[PDB]
Amino acid sequence: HMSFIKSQLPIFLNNCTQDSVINYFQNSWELENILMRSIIDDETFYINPDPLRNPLIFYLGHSAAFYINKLIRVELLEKGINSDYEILFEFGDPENAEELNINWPDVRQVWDYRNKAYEVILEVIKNTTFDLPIHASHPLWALMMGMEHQRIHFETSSMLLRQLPTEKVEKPQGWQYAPSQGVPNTNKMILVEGGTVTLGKAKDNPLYGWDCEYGDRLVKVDSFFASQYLVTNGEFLEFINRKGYETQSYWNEKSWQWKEENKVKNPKFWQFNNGKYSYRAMFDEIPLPLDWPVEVNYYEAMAYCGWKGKGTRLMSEAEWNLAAYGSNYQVDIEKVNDYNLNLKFGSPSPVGLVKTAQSHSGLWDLRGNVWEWLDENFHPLPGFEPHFLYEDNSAPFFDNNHKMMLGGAWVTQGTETLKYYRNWFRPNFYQHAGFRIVTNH
Ligand SMILES: CN(C)[C@@H](Cc1c[nH]cn1)C(=O)O
Ligand SMILES: [Cl-]
Ligand SMILES: [Fe+3]
Ligand code: NA
Repeated sequence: HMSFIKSQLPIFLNNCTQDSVINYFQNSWELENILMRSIIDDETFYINPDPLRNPLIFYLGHSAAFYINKLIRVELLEKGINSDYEILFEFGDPENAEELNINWPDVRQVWDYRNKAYEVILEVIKNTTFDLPIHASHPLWALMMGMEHQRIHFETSSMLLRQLPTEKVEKPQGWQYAPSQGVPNTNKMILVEGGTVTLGKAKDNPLYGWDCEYGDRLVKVDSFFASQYLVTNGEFLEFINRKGYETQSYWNEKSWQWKEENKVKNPKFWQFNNGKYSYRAMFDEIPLPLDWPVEVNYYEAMAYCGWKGKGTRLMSEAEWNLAAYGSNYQVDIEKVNDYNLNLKFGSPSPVGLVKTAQSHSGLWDLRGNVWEWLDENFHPLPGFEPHFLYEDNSAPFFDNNHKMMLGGAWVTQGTETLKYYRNWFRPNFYQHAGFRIVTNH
């Protein structure tokens, strides 16, 4: 599996020494540099490959600016590097390309700002006492935030690069896709015994987390059936061949309108040619990996559920937590090595290939491989409180227009690989995300 490109595991707040944080910081930055350096021509930075997101030049400077602004806010920095850039590269969620649709700086100028910002932050780390443990009311929380924010944008930007033509990107040395064993095994429904789970994260938990992660909610989860694997490309191919995209009964009025307006006939990263479907990995087009989890948005996942019928649905946040972590929990960061997470592979993996990736529930790849959609409107947990460093992180998206996803993907790094991270997206948006199907009986 992908070894030459290595991502350092997250660190508990009680072990965030200066040395370890220096290493984690350097790894966070170098990884984004590798991805950004995969764009061959600088003119390509002014393309917005995703019609719902900004140009790539924005994301070149966004992670660096975020560091500086948060450090300034906690007064670990007395001044920034470029106030204009710190404004331009700050504001990052439209429902249409029209809504989404400024004079951007040159590519060299943004790289220069990145380089200056890196050295500035490194000096802050080398000249600040790391009095253990770090915590939410500690100024260094701003640094923890920036490093996790940079790693999140490694993922979001990977999606942008995937939407660029293959001829405009260059695969980094060591990038390695998972294998394909061909046709997938049978996807059996597994009974997940009912139980009670506690959602949320305590304020004194020794791990960095975003505001929406914190709170406390007990939820009694009734037993339910779930597919042992995420729905595979092969399984979704059947849905297509049975006219899944052409039968309104499987969709709803909102989802059908999306599909028609975007003239969708297949998942975003499939392409039909010569009687066969090709599939777009990060940097190359390859024969469709039939045993990999299918990558779809929420509308498409629900259309598949509609074709399956019989009340087929998606899990709730509580249902996923029960299946993944049970009713018990002390996080063991080393367990991230047991799942397709943290760049073990540079791609999705065949369901069940990572033999260490079966949860005690019997379900495979609940953690890792690809994010999995949930029928759960993004919402606060009892006890939620915005953090002064980033009050608009999650609160504006408690609007019943965002569905959640959990577990992490092959590209996911940092604290986002662990139990408490809560993810969300508009249901039409594409990520490294798939789904599994659920029935109550
Ligand atoms: C979690 N996710 C929906 C955010 C993560 C993020 C990026 N920058 C700030 N928050 C986004 O992609 O907008
Ligand atoms: Cl764990
Ligand atoms: Fe951001
Ligand atoms: Na998953």
